[PDB]
Amino acid sequence: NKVTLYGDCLGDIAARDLICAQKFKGLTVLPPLLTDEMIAQ
Amino acid sequence: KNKCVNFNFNGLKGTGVLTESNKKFLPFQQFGRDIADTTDAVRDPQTL
Ligand SMILES: *[C@@H]1O[C@H](CO)[C@@H](O)[C@H](O)[C@H]1NC(C)=O
Repeated sequence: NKVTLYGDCLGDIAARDLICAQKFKGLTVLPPLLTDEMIAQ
Repeated sequence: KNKCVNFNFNGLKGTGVLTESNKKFLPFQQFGRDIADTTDAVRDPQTL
């Protein structure tokens, strides 16, 4: 909690997000192989 | 609207989906530019 990290970004023209603009300029973020449930296990 | 089109609005060529925009343009403003300076909104010439 202390550390803060197409159809969604198509409807996100009313708001402004830096993730949608980075996706539209071709810069995507791959997910990690291990989820937080697995690093916690 | 809601389809990919090779658009030529007032001589601005582009390839993108076009949708209705909540953004309001002042009369002098005809185009909207994002952080990368790429047009993100265009006021249609035939229909404002
Ligand atoms: C342009 O023509 C269309 C079709 O008649 C009309 O709907 C529109 O209001 C016109 N726009 C201007 C700025 O005259």
